Amino acid sequence: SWEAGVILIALGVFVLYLGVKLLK
Amino acid sequence: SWEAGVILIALGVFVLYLGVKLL
Repeated sequence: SWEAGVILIALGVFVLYLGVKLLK
Repeated sequence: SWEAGVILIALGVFVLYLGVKLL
């Protein structure tokens, strides 16, 4: 269960990045 | 809009927590 945490973490970071990007 | 980015930020925080818990 290593890859699953990394995948989900990357996904969350990405969605957070989009959220911050919309603040433009 | 702004609310959409704020919502996405909340989504990312939640998904990130699930990811960290999964380690």
